[PDB]
This record gives sequence, structure tokens and C-alpha cells, in this order.
Amino acid sequence: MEKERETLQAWKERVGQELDRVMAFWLEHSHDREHGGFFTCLGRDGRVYDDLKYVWLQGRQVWMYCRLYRKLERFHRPELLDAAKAGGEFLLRHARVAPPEKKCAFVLTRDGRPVKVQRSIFSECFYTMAMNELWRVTAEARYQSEAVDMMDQIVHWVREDPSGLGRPQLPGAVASESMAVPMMLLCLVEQLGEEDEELAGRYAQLGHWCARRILQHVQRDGQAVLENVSEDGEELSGCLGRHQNPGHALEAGWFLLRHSSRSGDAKLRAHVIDTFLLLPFRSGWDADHGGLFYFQDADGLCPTQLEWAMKLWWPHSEAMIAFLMGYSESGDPALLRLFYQVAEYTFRQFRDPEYGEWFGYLNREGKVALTIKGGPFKGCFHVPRCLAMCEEMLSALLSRLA
Amino acid sequence: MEKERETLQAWKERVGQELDRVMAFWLEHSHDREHGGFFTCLGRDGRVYDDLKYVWLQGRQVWMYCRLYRKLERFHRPELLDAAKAGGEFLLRHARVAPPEKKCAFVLTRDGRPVKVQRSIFSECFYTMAMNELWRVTAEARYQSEAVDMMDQIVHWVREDPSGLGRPQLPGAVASESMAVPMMLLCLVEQLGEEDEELAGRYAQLGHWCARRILQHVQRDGQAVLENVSEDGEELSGCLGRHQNPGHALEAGWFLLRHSSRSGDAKLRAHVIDTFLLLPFRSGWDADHGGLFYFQDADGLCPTQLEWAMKLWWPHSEAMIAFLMGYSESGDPALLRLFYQVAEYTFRQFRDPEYGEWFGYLNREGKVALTIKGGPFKGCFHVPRCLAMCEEMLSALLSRLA
Repeated sequence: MEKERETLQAWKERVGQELDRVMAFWLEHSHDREHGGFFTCLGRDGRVYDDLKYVWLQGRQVWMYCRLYRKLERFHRPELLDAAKAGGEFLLRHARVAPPEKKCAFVLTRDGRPVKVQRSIFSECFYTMAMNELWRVTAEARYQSEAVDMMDQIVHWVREDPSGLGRPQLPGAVASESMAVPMMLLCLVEQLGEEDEELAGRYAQLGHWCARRILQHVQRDGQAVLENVSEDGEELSGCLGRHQNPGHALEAGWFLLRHSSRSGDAKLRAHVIDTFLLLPFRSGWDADHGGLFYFQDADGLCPTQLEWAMKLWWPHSEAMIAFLMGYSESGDPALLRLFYQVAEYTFRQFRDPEYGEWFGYLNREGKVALTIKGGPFKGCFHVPRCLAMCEEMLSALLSRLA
Repeated sequence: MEKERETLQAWKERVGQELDRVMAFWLEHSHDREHGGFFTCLGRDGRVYDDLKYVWLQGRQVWMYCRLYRKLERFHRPELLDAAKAGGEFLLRHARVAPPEKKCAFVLTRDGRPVKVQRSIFSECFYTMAMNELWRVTAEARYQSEAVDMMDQIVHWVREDPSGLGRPQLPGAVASESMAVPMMLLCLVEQLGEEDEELAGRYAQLGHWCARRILQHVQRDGQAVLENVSEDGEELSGCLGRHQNPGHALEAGWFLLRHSSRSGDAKLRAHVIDTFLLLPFRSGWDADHGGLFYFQDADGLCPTQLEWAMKLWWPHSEAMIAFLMGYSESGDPALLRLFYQVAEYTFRQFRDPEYGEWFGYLNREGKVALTIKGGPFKGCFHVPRCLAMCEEMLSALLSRLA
């Protein structure tokens, strides 16, 4: 129908042009030509307000650059590959703290000297993501070895020895799994298996285990997705067990959708849309001012985090992907409508048409709380990945309406 | 440029949809689910009129499929993947006649038996492109080995021992080089070098050599491109020596553009444009009925080939790519206009706006000469490739002009 088609073409045009714009911001402001890597502590105008290198964002930016370079012809330029390679080098040299050991630092000084180390696998995950993409664009085996080796390091750490990360558990701390873990691991499994039967086959068992774990966070007879649950998949008590993050449930949701799409498993896909897309959104959406809450408490109690009611950029970018994907997958037009809802709200609320890129932090009412375009937790990732994926999905959708 | 970004969007939309259409044709009619491989002998309606498998086109199709699969998201579907793999397996099992040796048959029976062997390298050339592409989408090393091993064999055949190709030398035969050899060689060099720093550097010199040979076909002080020249890059006599093909000149032209795209030589770029684009078009375009002549004689003598005046699909598909790429590399409007001129003519004359895909043979008047959509020399290549590239090229142009 013309109605549908025109709206999609419009949106595909909107996100595509936006990607060009947000990418332009990172291309002209975040490149550290003197030491390699990127500056993410960028002000509203792109001015660097700090020269620290947050490992997460470096890995993410490298992956993003490569990803675009090989998927979107308009991004197949040397500037991207040069920056991406210079980024991988930086990671290759300084990412690791004591660099036999694979444990990576959370943040490094501009020159690559470790400043902080986080007892998690997050820096490492993005490290392996950037490594694998660099290999995809240069075919240099050293990148894939770095990637696969780190991957196996992470698997071991997560499934066989939490020790390699530190923080021996106190007899009082409850053994709880954070959703981010299976999600990230699953993300990796998907990243590596992409166009690689060997790797896809190698981590098949892990991919399943990961999806299964993520599903274990669906609690209260399928009425709540809980950020944390016991290692055995049971609801925890206290603020810890009641903690919710809608933005995260949606992201896990689309990660799961991606995992099952190939599995032509409409059963799983259905359940995921219900419990990971609609439920979180319905609970998370702020009826009074629009936008998804950052945090929530399953029992409806006031969250403990000061910033729970803030509207952050990534839960929305992830909502856009998850809905467009769910629709692309089930054709259920309700999801298309939700995508439109989320997409209009975030495009209207987070974009900064003055300088480029998007603000990442708004107060509950949707007003800009922080003017920074990048920082300790915001880089060239969530936004550009969301725009790229939507652009792709739309392109594919308008190909069946034509 | 609003006055221009319009037709461009128009064309990008037209080529993308057309590509969807032509691809749909091949996907639904060409697959051989019994012995693998594709049927290229299809009538105007997709009906098979012969089950012979022409190695050239078999390799071209497996190449096309994979290329689309990984570069255009909407084609990133199982159908294309499984089909290309079956095509590749088919090629792996029968392309080679004496399957110790590397010589590939020219035509095989539906089940893979050699029917005829062309004393050339073309079959092997496309086998190479198909295997390399199969590597890029499965990461299966066996495919890459097959590719590189063949590439090396081909190089030997044209640079060291052409005798392996067979074809006895005769005292009256003049030693000559046909532009198609350095052309196919350069095409393979660009192909293998894609996102592969190793192979890129490894064949870098050969790349430079081919380009040089090709350029050696420009004669009469840049006033003519000759299909055949002596090994010494000198004009031969007779019909052979004056033989021209505006389609290959234009093809060579963009091959060179892509190649020297890294170099950046504006002097060479201007040259290739002038002699491989404007020249072949200026003298090969049918003023009376529009369209590029198939063959022409450098001396303006009536060709000896019966079909010399026939308007074929691939000279035009190659012209669209060339002009568009030239405008992209030089920004000269004169070239953009020529793209429109060619694009308009080929879309209007070759498209079969009832069954899909294009007719490949029209009489000089532009009327359909043959109604086949595929045959001994027409497969899933020149059209989908031309469309896909123009799409990508228009996307990049629109993004920087917007």
C-alpha cells in the first residue's frame, strides 16, 4: 500500500541521512592522530573536554567504523579504515593491563597507560568485537587470532573461572547473574559466526546457552524481565532482585530475535516479542512525558538510583532496532507502530541539529540534562549502530512492498 | 544540489528496484536443484531451452550471488547463499577437465561432464572470482586456496608459458594481445585485493602491469582503442588489427578507473576518461537509432562480423557503470549527462517489462532480435552487476551532495 511504503521510504531517508551526520561528527572530532584511538569525551560542539581513552568505546568505535566500511558503500572510504586500523593498534598495544594476561583495562590515559580496571568482561568483549571486524576488512590473521583468543578467554572466565576477573565473593554477596553477561556473550557469538561457518559452528553450544540464560531473566509468570537473577534462574530479593532496565530488555530482545531469525523458530520469536519487546516497553514507557525510564523496580517501589527517571539515548536507540526488527520478523503491524512512536520521540528529543550527533542524557521531562555528545559511557556505537541497522532493515522491507 | 539530487534519487530507486526484479528472475528460474549449478539457457519467460552449463556464467553467477549477499542487506538471505554454495560445489567437482590439471572446461553437460574446452583463461578467471567470493561468505579456506592457486596458474599461463593453454603456434599467425586478457587479469587483481592487504600487496605489481597493457591498446594518438595489438603494443593490420568493440573499451575504462582510484593520478584519470569513455562512446554510439554498436572497424570499414551492428545488453550495462563511475571520480557533468543518456536508452530498450530480466540482443533498430533472457553468453552477471554498482555509486553521491 502506498501509505505504508511512503512512510517507510521517508524513515529510511531520515535515518540514512542521520547516520551520515552522526558519523561526520565522530570523523572530524574523535580521532587522536597523535597517539591512536579516539577521544569520546566530546562536548556539545565536539570539543574534547578530557583525553582519557575508555576501552569500551574504543573497541566499539573500531567495530563501528569497520562495520560501516564493509556494509554501507557510502562508508567504504579510507578515512574510516585508517582510523579503524589506528584504533585496533592502540587496543593491541595498550588494551591489556599486563599483556601476557588478557585482562583489559577499563580506561587508559591518552597514551595508553592503564588507569582503571573493571572486574568484568566488558572491555574484553568489545576488544574481541573490534578485532574480528578489523580482520574482516584486512584479512590479517593476527586480528582474528586476537579475537578468537580473547573470546575463549571470556568464555572460560564466565563459565569456568570468575577468578580471572578478581573480586572473590564475600560470604554475604548473593551469587547473581547480570543480564548484560549472556547478552554480551551472545552478541559475540553472533559477531564471530557471521559469514564464518567454522566459528558459527564452534560457538553454537555457547550461543544456545546464552539465549537460554537471557530467557531465565523472564520472571513473575512472564510478567517481568529482571536485570539480575540467581545463577539458577530464580528471582532474587531486595533492590538487587527487583532491579529492571527496560532499555536492556529491549536490546536483549533484538539480540535474541537475531539469534532466532535464522532458526525459523516463530515460537521463540513470538515469546521474545511479547516478553522482551512489548512488556518492557509497556512498563518502561513514561506515560506522562514519553520516553523509556532508565531504571525501574519490579514491585513498583521507588528505585534507589538517583537517575532512574532520566531518559537516556541508548534505551531508545535499542528500542528502534528491536521494534523494526520484530516487525521485519513477524509482520505484526503493532510493532511497526511502536517503532514509529519510539523513532519520533528519540529523533525529536535527543538529536542536536546544531552540532550533530545526539545528546545522551535528558531529565524525565525530556529536557537536556547533560550537553555532552560523548563521555565515559557514550561513544560512536549505540546511535550509529541503530541508524545503520534500521536503514538496512527498512531497505529490506521496502524491497517486499515494491 | 537539489536540482540534481532529484533525478539521482529517481535513478537510485529505479536501479535498486530493477536489481530486485532481475535477481528475482534468476533466483526463481535458473537453479538446478538436481545437479547443482545454474541453467542459463532460459527463454523470455524463464523456461529452460537447454541444460548445458557454461562454466563462465556458472562462475559469474556464484560470484554475483555472494557479492550481493554480503554487500546488500536485502540479498543477505539463505536462498542466495545455499545456491552459490551448490554452484561452487558444482564448479569444484567439474569445472576442471583433467582434474589433476587446472584447465577448466568451457561447457559442461547438466551433470558436469566436459563438452568443450576453450583455449583461453576466461573460464578459469570466473572460477577464480566465484571461489574467492565463496571464501568471503563462509570463511572456508578451501575456497580461498582454490582461488589463489588458480590465480597463480592463470598468471603463469599469460606471463610465462601460454603453451599450457594449448593452441599451436603457426608461422603466419601474428603475435597479438586481446584487451580482454589484461582486463580479466586486472579484474581478478582488484577482486582478490578487496579487504585483503596481503593479496593486494602480493598482486599489486601485476595490477600495475595489466593496467599498463590495457592502456597499450590506445592507438592513433588516442583516437582509437584497438581490441587487438601486438605484444609490443603496436597496431596490427587487417580486420583483426582494426577490430573494435565499444563495449569492452568502456568496460576496460571503468576497470582502470577503479584501479587508478587509489593512485589518484588526475592526468591518467583524465586520460582513461577521454579515451576509454568519451572516445568509445563518441564513435560507437548509433546516431540514427541510438545505442552502441557491437563491433566497429577502426578504419570505418564495414566490419566482417555479421552482428557488428546489433545493439547488445552488456556494452550498455558496462557504459552505465563507466559513466557513473567517471562522474563520481571527476565530477564532470558531461559524464553524468552521458550516464543518463545511456541509462535511459538501455532501460527503455532492453528491459522486458512483463517477464523480468533484459533481452540481450536487439537489431540495429533497437527491436528485439532474440527473445532469450539467457544463453551461451548471457547469464547472471553484466546486468545485476551494473545495477548493484550503480546503486552503491548513487548512494554515495547522494550522501555527499545532500
